[PDB]
Amino acid sequence: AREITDIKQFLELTRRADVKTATVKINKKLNKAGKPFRQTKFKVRGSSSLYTLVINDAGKAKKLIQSLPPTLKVNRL
Amino acid sequence: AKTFTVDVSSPTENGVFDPASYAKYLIDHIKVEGAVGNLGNAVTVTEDGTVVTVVSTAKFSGKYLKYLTKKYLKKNQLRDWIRFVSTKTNEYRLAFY
Amino acid sequence: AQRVTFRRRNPYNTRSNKIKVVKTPGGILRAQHVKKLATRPKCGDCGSALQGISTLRPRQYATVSKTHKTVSRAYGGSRCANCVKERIIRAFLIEEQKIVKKVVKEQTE
Amino acid sequence: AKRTKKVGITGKYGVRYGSSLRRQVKKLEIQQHARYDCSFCGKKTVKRGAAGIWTCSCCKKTVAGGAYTVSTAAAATVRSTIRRLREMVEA
Amino acid sequence: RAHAQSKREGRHSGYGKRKGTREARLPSQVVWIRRLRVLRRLLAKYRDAGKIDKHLYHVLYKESKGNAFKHKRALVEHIIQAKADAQREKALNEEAEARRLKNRAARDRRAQRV
RNA sequence: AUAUGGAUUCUUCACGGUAACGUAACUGAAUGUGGAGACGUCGGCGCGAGCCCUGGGAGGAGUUAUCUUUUCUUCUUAACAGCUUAUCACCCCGGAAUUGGUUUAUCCGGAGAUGGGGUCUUAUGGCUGGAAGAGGCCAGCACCUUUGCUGGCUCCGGUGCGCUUGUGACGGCCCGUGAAAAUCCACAGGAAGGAAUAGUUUUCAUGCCAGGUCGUACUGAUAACCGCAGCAGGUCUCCAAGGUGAACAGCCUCUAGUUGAUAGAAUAAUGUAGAUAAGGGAAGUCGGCAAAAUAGAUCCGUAACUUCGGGAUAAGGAUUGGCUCUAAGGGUCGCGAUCAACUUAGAACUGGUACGGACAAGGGGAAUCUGACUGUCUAAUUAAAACAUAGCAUUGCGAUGGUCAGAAAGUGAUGUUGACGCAAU
RNA sequence: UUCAAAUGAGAACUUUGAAGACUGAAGUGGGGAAAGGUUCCACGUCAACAGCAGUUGGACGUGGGUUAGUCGAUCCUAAGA
Ligand SMILES: [K+]
Ligand SMILES: [Mg+2]
Ligand SMILES: [Mg+2]
Ligand SMILES: [Mg+2]
Ligand SMILES: [Mg+2]
Ligand SMILES: [Mg+2]
Ligand SMILES: [Mg+2]
Ligand SMILES: [Mg+2]
Ligand SMILES: [Mg+2]
Ligand SMILES: [Mg+2]
Ligand SMILES: [Mg+2]
Ligand SMILES: [Mg+2]
Ligand SMILES: [Mg+2]
Ligand SMILES: [Mg+2]
Ligand SMILES: [Mg+2]
Ligand SMILES: [Mg+2]
Ligand SMILES: [Mg+2]
Ligand SMILES: [Mg+2]
Ligand SMILES: [Mg+2]
Ligand SMILES: [Mg+2]
Ligand SMILES: [Mg+2]
Ligand SMILES: [Mg+2]
Ligand SMILES: [Mg+2]
Ligand SMILES: [Mg+2]
Ligand SMILES: [Mg+2]
Ligand SMILES: [Mg+2]
Ligand SMILES: [Mg+2]
Ligand SMILES: [Mg+2]
Ligand SMILES: [Mg+2]
Ligand SMILES: [Mg+2]
Ligand SMILES: [Mg+2]
Ligand SMILES: [Mg+2]
Ligand SMILES: [Mg+2]
Ligand SMILES: [Mg+2]
Ligand SMILES: [Zn+2]
Ligand SMILES: [Zn+2]
Repeated sequence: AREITDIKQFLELTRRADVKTATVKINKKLNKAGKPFRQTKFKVRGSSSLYTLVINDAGKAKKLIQSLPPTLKVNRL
Repeated sequence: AKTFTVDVSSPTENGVFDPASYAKYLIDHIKVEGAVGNLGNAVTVTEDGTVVTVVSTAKFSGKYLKYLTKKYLKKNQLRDWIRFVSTKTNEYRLAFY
Repeated sequence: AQRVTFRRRNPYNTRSNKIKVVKTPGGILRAQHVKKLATRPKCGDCGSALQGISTLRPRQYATVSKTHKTVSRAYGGSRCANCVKERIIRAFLIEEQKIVKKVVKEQTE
Repeated sequence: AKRTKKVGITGKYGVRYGSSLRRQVKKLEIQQHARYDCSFCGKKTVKRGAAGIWTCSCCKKTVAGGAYTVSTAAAATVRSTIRRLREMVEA
Repeated sequence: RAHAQSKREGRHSGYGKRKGTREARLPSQVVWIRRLRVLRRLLAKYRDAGKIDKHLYHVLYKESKGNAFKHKRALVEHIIQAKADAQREKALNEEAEARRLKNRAARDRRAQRV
């Protein structure tokens, strides 16, 4: 398992053409102030590694959810 | 300040319970800095007939509240019919059965 | 307290049967067998541990890139920097003295 | 404070083995555990490994020596004899 | 827990409650390590803050390796006493210098004005 | 097996850093060299992990005549991956006596200390991914079935001569210096192969395929093994909670396990095992056999003799509970603030003068014979003064040899040896 | 060791519940090595065996069960053969 922070590189990973499945996981975290912000993990299943991109902003998370290719088996939750 | 609520509606409407005496017992027996009775401007126990509220600035916990409630129920022979049950964090109720 | 068992059939506390007690995501204590620790590669001239060289078991060095096993200098992951410098100085000075000895021999005859 | 009058390092042996044997052992243990002057780097850092091996903790040079002392009197005499014979051979 | 609290208060520790030797209960080496470490760290703190110079630090380091100091308080009072002694001796030096120079000035003035 | 991407090349086989060295890569045959594999034991010290102890909070349970913000319990995070993280070691600057630095342990420095700034190994720890979706703990539900849900919380700290264990830097010891090989890597070298409508690189990333065979249950012992047996015997090893206490002792308890030994009824003699005893105190007996007495810790005090190391816990005295106090012994931050754990000493008070209250736990002394000591043996009647031992001495032998094997050998042990040795006493 | 229930023709000995105890982490706990070889587990089941008993069993009868590129062997060498 590997973590990725570059959004463009994560998109290339979703387009790598050996990646057939992904999963979008939603967390209910607190960023050290007590209010329950919503974290999103995008995990694309590569052949040898599972790549996880963590976005703490639900807006960018929704943008990436839209930006995922429509051949990916997105697997919400 | 922390708030702890206790829903006593079920035993109250089943008849064998008294929220006023439960609140009075809480006021009488809540300890502050080791000493009982001195809830001076730090612990308030209020009654609404269906919800007892405890608001605390001093050291107080849901565990301590449950301890006191179980003590009250035992003194009044109310256990085996009334359980102190946490429904949400710091929101409890008296399940009656 | 929770007590653990060996996970292999080796029941003896040998050098290859060392274990560490780890806590799992199941909340329970379990032995995990630990490999023997790696020894640092050492200088072939002075025997000191080579700086900048990864320390792995022997066959693990086949699974890592050249950068982990070498140093960018005349003897890399074989000789330490000070030993290499001594080799440079000795080579240069002895070669110069060889020239001096040759000319002294030629001019003493 | 001085802890023992005469046994020194052989106080580890207690009352055993005889005073004469303990004394004989004491002389050679003091010799073999002493630090000696390194003839290469000039420091008092030469200590024994196994018998006859004397290594400097500084400069890492090791020399073959006596069992319990860096240089035996016999070896020094042999060194002088060889020096004399060599000087006669070369001059 | 109650017995532990009582022992913290100091009960159940008399001679009739001890069955191991004093060393077995708490090693003198452990006590010495604690004391010498607090002394060395205080000496380092004083030297780094400039309360003592490195030469007095070295003297006190050798003395602390020797027994020579029962505790941190003993070391601190020793340092304070040394500094106060230096202050008094320097004050006497300055006072004597001033008196000598003033008397010599009076003498020189008298001579050169006679 | 492989094709992209990356990297590299017009200065063909990379750049950066004074350096220690850094990196995503960054040609390298023969041959050579080096490293890893790869190594004792003990002692203290440092660090880590797990455990133990403990605070707050969020749950569940127990006790509640009285008391108890209480007693118990859940609150966890794998291999693997990225970033980061050490002691040691090293580099640059600089040039040190008023010698300084410094460990619990006294080592280090003009062969360059201290100091300032850096580099490195990644044991190890932190954060993140794995991963909360898992596991744990709860609550509200439905329930002729498969049983299904629905939610909530799974958080934040502290402490240490603690236990177990890993590890580091050291130190002690030896007439003892404490495997080997497979295997893997690196370096030296420079054979060879190499670029411009292009060459080079599967030690960089990603991608594709395959990984056979045999074992794998269970016991591992007061019933799975051996002992004729379901035998009180024997049989190698890992983990290891709380209290008391020096303690892996004894005693009690938690987790787990067991409650299995043919039973019932009586309580004669004689037994076996366990105890007690007035007065006397070894008069018993071959003989104090057996038993008793002593016993922990603190303080005091300690003879002859001696190989000066011991004898020694010699001998011989005193004290010890509980409670309420007093004093001293630390960390961190900027004298003050804050945090923290035990050990020691003393005092008053107190009691049927008890108090190492059970448990646990030396009897001592004056001498003679004997063997120096530690050690070893008659498994199953002898543990000794016997044997061994270090020490001492004698003997043979210089290898075409001494001593000793073999039926013989173009055969062996000593001998991977060499008189400071081997062999025989 | 005890009480009760269940099962059974039959219960001191089986099962469940209750209680009282013990091992007391150098275990009467949890795993293994050698050895054993199916004793493991289920169902049925008591003539023999478990030096009383037996409805129970390591017994009897019938079946089920041991899944590996990563744990071992396999490979290396050791004394040696
Ligand atoms: K490197
Ligand atoms: Mg590296
Ligand atoms: Mg101790
Ligand atoms: Mg000491
Ligand atoms: Mg580059
Ligand atoms: Mg320096
Ligand atoms: Mg151990
Ligand atoms: Mg198994
Ligand atoms: Mg098993
Ligand atoms: Mg067992
Ligand atoms: Mg048998
Ligand atoms: Mg204790
Ligand atoms: Mg009597
Ligand atoms: Mg009497
Ligand atoms: Mg008498
Ligand atoms: Mg008589
Ligand atoms: Mg008689
Ligand atoms: Mg007689
Ligand atoms: Mg006797
Ligand atoms: Mg005495
Ligand atoms: Mg005596
Ligand atoms: Mg003897
Ligand atoms: Mg016998
Ligand atoms: Mg005998
Ligand atoms: Mg003899
Ligand atoms: Mg039962
Ligand atoms: Mg017992
Ligand atoms: Mg017990
Ligand atoms: Mg069975
Ligand atoms: Mg029978
Ligand atoms: Mg029968
Ligand atoms: Mg039947
Ligand atoms: Mg069968
Ligand atoms: Mg393997
Ligand atoms: Zn070197
Ligand atoms: Zn030297």
